[PDB]
Amino acid sequence: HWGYGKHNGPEHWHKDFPIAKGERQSPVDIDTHTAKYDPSLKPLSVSYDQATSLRILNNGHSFQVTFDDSQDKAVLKGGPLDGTYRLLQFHFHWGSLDGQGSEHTVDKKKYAAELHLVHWNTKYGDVGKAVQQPDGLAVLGIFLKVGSAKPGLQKVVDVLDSIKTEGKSADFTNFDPRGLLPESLDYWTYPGSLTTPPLAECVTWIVLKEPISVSSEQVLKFRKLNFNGEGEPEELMVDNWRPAQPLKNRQIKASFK
Ligand SMILES: CC(=O)OC[C@H]1O[C@@H](S(=O)(=O)NCCCCCOS(N)(=O)=O)[C@H](OC(C)=O)[C@H](OC(C)=O)[C@@H]1OC(C)=O
Ligand SMILES: [Zn+2]
Repeated sequence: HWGYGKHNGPEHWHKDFPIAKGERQSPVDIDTHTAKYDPSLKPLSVSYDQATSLRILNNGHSFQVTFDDSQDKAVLKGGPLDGTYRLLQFHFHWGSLDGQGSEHTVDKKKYAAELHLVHWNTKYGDVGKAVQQPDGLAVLGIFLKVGSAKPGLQKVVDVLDSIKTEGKSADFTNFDPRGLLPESLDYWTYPGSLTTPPLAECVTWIVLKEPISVSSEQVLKFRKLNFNGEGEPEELMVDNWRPAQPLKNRQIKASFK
């Protein structure tokens, strides 16, 4: 089915997922001069001290680290959110070249990659129910630029050789997602959607202003993954990003001045 190639990529998705042309699709371009400071936004509360990572997995469209979300162990609160959102997984989107790869853009600037920390609203009980709700998910988005290495990313990078192809996974315990966060929690926020099918319009996006820097050797290691399963022709998992979607009847709010 859907993918990121010429014949099954983002321009094709609306045929199977008509919400792709909906009113609150993600990602978007963040026009920094049009985003309005909202002094009523609360500071984000990122509570990751008890996070329990489980597995790392190549799912054919990205690579993800999954966590135990059967208790309130790693939760996102505050900011624009009401209630408690549990961390389910994080994954990345990246490019074939350093000048592209992010899904959100900032004043039309593309970053080399973008990290998504995916959380779901505990009042809906499970993630399958949350994805059917307008406020079911909160995704924390962090941009990646190429420069110095990010030490907290290295333990991820070092196991990617063991999940090269679609359907491979590995034990990934005791990983601390706090090592992937930039210093500042200043953020932009809007109502949006999943950026992969089914593109459900269930996401409060929280996109951090400050990117993290990763090294060229770290991102090169992303680009060695494969979309295909083993035994199928090899096609490099690169450019697994959806481009910016029309903003339509939405305002992006900034938590900073
Ligand atoms: C390919 C497709 O159409 O859906 C792919 C999977 O989607 C995930 S999802 O709707 O929960 N998406 C996974 C989490 C999205 C995180 C947000 O991503 S981003 N890039 O916007 O941070 C769904 O899982 C849930 C809980 O709804 C699907 O449903 C099931 C029953 O597993 C679906 O799996 C299948 C076989 O359809
Ligand atoms: Zn994503």
